[PDB]
Amino acid sequence: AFGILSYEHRPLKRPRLGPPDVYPQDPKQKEDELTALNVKQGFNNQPAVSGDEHGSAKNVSFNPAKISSNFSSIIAEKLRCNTLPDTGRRKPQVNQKDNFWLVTARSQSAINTWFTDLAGTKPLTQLAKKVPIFSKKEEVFGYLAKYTVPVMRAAWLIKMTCAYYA
Amino acid sequence: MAGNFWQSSHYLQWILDKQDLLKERQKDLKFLSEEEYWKLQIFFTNVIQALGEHLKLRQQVIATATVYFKRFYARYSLKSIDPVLMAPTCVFLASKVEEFGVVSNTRLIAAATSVLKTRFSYAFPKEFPYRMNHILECEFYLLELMDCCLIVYHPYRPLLQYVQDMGQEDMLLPLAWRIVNDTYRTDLCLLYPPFMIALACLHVACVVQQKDARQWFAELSVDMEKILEIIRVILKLYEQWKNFDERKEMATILSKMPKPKP
Amino acid sequence: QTVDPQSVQKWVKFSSLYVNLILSESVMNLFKDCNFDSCCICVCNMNIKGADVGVYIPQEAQYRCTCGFSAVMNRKFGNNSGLFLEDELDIIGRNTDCGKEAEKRFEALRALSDDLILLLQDQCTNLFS
Amino acid sequence: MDYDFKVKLSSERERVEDLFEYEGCKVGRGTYGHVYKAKRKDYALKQIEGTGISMSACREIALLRELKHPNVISLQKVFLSHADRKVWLLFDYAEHDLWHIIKFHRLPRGMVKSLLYQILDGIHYLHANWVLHRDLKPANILVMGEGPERGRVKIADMGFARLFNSPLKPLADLDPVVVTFWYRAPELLLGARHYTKAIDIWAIGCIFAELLTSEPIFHCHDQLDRIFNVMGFPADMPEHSTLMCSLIKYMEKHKVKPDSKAFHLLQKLLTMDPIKRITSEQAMQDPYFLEDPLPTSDVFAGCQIPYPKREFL
Amino acid sequence: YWERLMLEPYGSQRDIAYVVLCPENEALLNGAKSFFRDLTAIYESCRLGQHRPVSRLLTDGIMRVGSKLKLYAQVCRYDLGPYLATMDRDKVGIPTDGDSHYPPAIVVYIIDPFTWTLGLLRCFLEMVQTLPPHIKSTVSVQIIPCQYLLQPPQHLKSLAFSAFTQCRRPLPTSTNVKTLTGFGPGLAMETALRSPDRPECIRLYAPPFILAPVKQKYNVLFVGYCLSHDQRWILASCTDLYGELLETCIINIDVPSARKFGLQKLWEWCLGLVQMSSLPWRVVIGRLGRIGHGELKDWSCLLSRRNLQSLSKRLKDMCRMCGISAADSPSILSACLVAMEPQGSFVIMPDSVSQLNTPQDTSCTHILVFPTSASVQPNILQQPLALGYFVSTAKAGPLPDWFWSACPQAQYQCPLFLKASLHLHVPSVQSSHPLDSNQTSDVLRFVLEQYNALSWLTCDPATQDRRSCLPIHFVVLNQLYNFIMNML
Amino acid sequence: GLQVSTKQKISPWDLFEGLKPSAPLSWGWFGTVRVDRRVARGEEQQRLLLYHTHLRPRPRAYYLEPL
Ligand SMILES: [Zn+2]
Ligand SMILES: [Zn+2]
Repeated sequence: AFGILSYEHRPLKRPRLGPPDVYPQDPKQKEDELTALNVKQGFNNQPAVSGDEHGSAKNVSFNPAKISSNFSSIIAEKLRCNTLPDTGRRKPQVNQKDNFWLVTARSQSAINTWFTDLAGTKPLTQLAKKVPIFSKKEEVFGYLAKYTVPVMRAAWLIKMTCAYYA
Repeated sequence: MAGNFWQSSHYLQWILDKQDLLKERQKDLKFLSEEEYWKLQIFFTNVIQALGEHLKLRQQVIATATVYFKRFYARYSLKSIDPVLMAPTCVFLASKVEEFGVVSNTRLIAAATSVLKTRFSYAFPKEFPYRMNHILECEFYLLELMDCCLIVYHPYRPLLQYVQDMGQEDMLLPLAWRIVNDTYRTDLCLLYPPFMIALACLHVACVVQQKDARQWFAELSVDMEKILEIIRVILKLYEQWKNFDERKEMATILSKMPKPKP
Repeated sequence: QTVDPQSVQKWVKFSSLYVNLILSESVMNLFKDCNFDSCCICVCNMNIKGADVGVYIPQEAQYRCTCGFSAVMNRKFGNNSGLFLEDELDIIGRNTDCGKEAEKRFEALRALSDDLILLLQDQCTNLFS
Repeated sequence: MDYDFKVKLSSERERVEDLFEYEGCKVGRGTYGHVYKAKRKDYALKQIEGTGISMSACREIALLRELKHPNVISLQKVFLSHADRKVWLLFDYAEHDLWHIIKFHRLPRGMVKSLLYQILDGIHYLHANWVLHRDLKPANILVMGEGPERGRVKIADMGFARLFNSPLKPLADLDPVVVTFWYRAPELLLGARHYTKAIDIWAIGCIFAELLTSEPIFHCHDQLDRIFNVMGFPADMPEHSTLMCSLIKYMEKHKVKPDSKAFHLLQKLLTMDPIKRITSEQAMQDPYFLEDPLPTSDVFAGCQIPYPKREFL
Repeated sequence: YWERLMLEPYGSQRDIAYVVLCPENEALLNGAKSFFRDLTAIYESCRLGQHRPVSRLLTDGIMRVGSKLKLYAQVCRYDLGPYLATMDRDKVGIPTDGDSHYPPAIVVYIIDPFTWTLGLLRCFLEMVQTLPPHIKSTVSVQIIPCQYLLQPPQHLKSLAFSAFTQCRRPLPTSTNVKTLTGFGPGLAMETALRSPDRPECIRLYAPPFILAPVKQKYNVLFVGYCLSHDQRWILASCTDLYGELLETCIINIDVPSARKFGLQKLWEWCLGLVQMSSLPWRVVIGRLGRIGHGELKDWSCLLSRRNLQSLSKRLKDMCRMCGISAADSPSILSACLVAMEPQGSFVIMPDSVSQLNTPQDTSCTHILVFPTSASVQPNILQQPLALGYFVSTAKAGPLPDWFWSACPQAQYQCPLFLKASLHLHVPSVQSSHPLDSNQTSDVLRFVLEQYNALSWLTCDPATQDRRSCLPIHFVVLNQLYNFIMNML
Repeated sequence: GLQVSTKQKISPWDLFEGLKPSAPLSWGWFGTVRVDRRVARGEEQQRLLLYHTHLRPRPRAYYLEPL
């Protein structure tokens, strides 16, 4: 079944909706509430459309040209929306109140875990949420040499520390 | 099983490519053209709908019966089993599986005979010559050879979810519901997932009634090319249904019907 | 461009008017369109000889070569360029002189398992060598 | 309906008696059907009661076709005979039934801890797929033994299981009785016609208490009197008037400490109302499983099984 | 800026487990650990997957060894041969998701102390035979010289992308339908998947990037070939319209007729690729050097109107599915033969003019095609049907020596002039694309435009611009030619 | 069509992967467009081949044989 594409893990209309046809367990649905009448008279199910739900109308006129024009307008507009508009040059900025801790000297044990994680393999995005900043700029090199952090990842911490000081 | 379509059996095996449908329908096409076969499929879908409506059934059960009907013929010859007997047994199995209750024997036989004699007399001049044992053996065979896939998903739940999300529920819901009812005549149920069909039906309904839905469709992230194909299929359905008469032709087509041997 | 090889070496170690009148009709008489350098067998007669080249290159009676083939310039671009040995020898000529030199050179250029070769062609398939 | 199609189908089909030695050596008899031990010419081969397909058989086939889980039983193949028009299912063999463990002991604490954890996660998975078991009995819980997977309790015999995604008819209009009176929830015992998914929570709580005391907590208006006796009368839905402290003493009589972690979970599992009953997911979050030794994938955890193999009838 | 923008490639980040063979020298061993530790970081920093070693922990997944090539082979085969042949504290809180519904590729990194190599590749020949088929189906070999570790990064990015591109994830052999019933549509797919005529080791190809689409359904196959330094072998390469597929072939022509059989085998290879699809194709054939005078005769017979039409009918007889729908039969709608060679007559100096300076920091390409009629006012017409110049500022790779034999002076000039000619142009075999136009000038400008577009797939991610000029298929064919030349 | 216009200079201290978006780089410089995912063209053709059953290709060793 490799040829068919599955939207199971791709949410559709993410701000207001989750996965396209996957239905999670809502905690406030109509199949869990128990009113006084629901217990006595049972589940009250009413037709989704008032009148004849079975009936299908085909006598109403359709204009394929208008529908095609509207769909072309939608897709053209949609293409425009997904274009990632250009932005001017600006210095990177980070919120200091959450992205790190101001004083490194709170606990020595936490530093050992973090630098052992720097020498590890997890992506830099996870480490971007909490970085250590020392009192002086010299001791970071000594700690980096102890854990043998690869030079590609060691230079990333230098950039982040310079971003904090700026 | 419900709430996870992408791991269900209806999607893992019973979603078929159009190439397979064209390849497997050659044997039925050796006696009739594509137009005649399509008209016959539409007529028998209408017969199933009428039979379900007579027995005071809901819409989900009739949709499930129609899906069962289509699945059996998609991969097997039309002359293998008489469709006039395919319809009642599929309806009975759909009612049995959808937790609506088992119909009575005489009730089902009388309903089928009455329907065939009141609204399909021209197609079938004679009576309905079958008994309940034939229905039971046929449904047993159908359950045997259909890989025991009895749960069928429908676009109704995604359609209601989308219309509730949009906000309008009185001006759009009847049109979307009737478009979803009409789209079962085609083979789209076997070709595309239910939510794509629901989206296409919603788009048709909103375009027909002149509602600005461009901003709604802009934000959603889904393949925007298959929806165009579904719209094209629906438009072809509606255009070809314009100049098609049951009474004038179905007698001639069923005169050319390949009947099974004793 | 030599500094890199040299420092790499280091790293490795420590760690008469009648005569000139006839010539003008053979050497400089050839002045042909350069667009027709990419040319092949003469379409008129299905041969590698045609036009007026029958007087410049050493019978058969070709008739009215209307196309632009010129075997004088065909021998220029079809002597060492990548060509089948069967096609090249037709242009030069086996019986005539210089046919043996091509055959002798080809043999002198020459002087294992099948699955080794299949492995070799798999390593060069990628976008980057 | 012609001869050639039938003969082609018969050629494509394979006979169950021509592949398995299902004859004799019957291993289980019940209202659901007959279960035999079978092997190719070990699996549990189940023959369903009644000629043709019934509601139970249709629900069974339409439910276990699409459900897959390490803690949920899964049929490998189905056979359909036309000579007698009955249905045959083939599950993987489960040597040990929880009823057998209960009867034999009439008991490590980690064993019951892990067993409860596994049944809770299985029932949570079942509730995730929007389906109701409507039947939880100690005879419906099976345990693998001395195979590729040890322990790994499996829920099975869900003939009464029904989808509750959207009810076209009330759930009590087509099934007045859903489970045996030993584990019937008070809500449905009071004549409720629309019941939520919390009944299975009551059932698992009852059976968990049964394993805690190694004796049926509820034993036999026939069960309403026992229900009122075990945990008192609610002094804080239909036929409210037509009907016309105890729990702590009852648990004490079975040498169970009133002040512990299991007792709080058991007390909160059984309530007279559906709203205040805890759901499946919160059960795992209870620190009862976290206290002391934690739950194990292998219930026996290297211990030898003293329970004998299931005997023939 | 692949890592800064955190982009992801095609193929879903194939995971790699690696084994390294290093000598027991402390200087060379210590460098190996740091180099591959850096390689893991750059491989994972790009969204290329996981580059962790084989899950068994034996000193950072490095296998040691111990004239000396014999010692390099005994431990190579005796060790790696057989080698490749209840408390859960945190898990209590979360319930198991369920059973729900691609093994990692194995790469053997070989360090080469020698400053022959086949001596090192002989391990791979010996290991594959002594391996179970399922493990052998995904096993690759990479050789890195020892001088990289010791002496002097753009090498790591090139090595990471090269390892990912060479993975070639195999097609699954099972569908996991779980029919649990006698027969159905799921069984029909399964029994069709295990038919004897289906080939093995499909080995789908997924590159880091492909050309973006530009607005029936069809495809175009670009094939180019040239002979090796000896005429014993024909080297060929192919690519799709958008660079989706890339395959190469070697054909042995060694007779002590000799070329017509060789060209027949090449045409069979090209036919083998188109017939594995399910859509009509278009074939454009290229020649790296100058076309011969017999090759034109032979190609005109193979690429004739009568022939290309005949195989359309022969395909219909074998396959029922092709019979109903013609839009699914992998027939051939057009054919074309184009030869590329230098001109050596014109020169352009970028220094002379009349914001950016093109040759220094950018690559440019201009084209110009004309019908090149022989005079003004059966199977084969005039020799050049249409001609076109190919002016490119970007440098061309190392071409074979015979390519520049005619005009060696043009080899060194920075803006290269190349000449493209038309020879066959068989349009509309089955009976509007440019390849079906009877104007031979339109065909060249389509082929040359796609030749430029395919040349952009050579842009090294470690380099600013495209490493080499011309189409990607021409570039690989040239790389293969030198590899055969050097080692043989 | 798609030509080249200008060149921008950025200090190498502003290029780090900690920030989720691109602060010094702008997506509009490269003319970026976001397009929805689709199944690979090569993968789909393998699936549609199952209904065809064409001739079996050569074993890839048929080419490296004496003529
Ligand atoms: Zn001529
Ligand atoms: Zn075919």
